[PDB]
Amino acid sequence: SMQEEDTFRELRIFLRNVTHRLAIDKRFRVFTKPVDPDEVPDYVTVIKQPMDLSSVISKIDLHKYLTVKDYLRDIDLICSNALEYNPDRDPGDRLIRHRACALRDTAYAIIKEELDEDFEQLCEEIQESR
Ligand SMILES: Cc1cc2ccnc(N[C@@H]3CCNC[C@H]3OCC3CCCCC3)c2[nH]c1=O
Repeated sequence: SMQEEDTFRELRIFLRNVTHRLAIDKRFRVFTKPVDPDEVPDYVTVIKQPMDLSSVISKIDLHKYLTVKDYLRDIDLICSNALEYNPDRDPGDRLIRHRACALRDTAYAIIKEELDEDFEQLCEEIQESR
């Protein structure tokens, strides 16, 4: 119905706003775009489902997220990919792991403060009837 389409449009507006606020944070610049295969050749072989904030924005616009839970699975993916690909004790690896965890904690914190729980429940109940 039109009311269900209104609900998903509001969701999309909310998710774009959250993603924009992550994307403009200097700490998270490394997660804003896909990894360049020329700079990092083995990334594509090691990381089976790459994810980045530009991809997330594309998925919002393609209507791929019908709940905030689905959205947070891709934010979690951005984080777990970074922890998987950069596991070493070296400062570079430790810096990106720290930023990846900050990205994840920041996304969850914005959602905790600004997502109405009854709005998320509505989205879930529409998706389960789809
Ligand atoms: C998403 C992503 C990008 C990336 C770019 C370059 N290098 C990476 N990994 C390196 C592996 C070897 N140890 C050093 C690592 O680079 C740490 C840098 C990454 C850019 C931000 C400052 C620290 C990359 N790994 C990735 O997961």
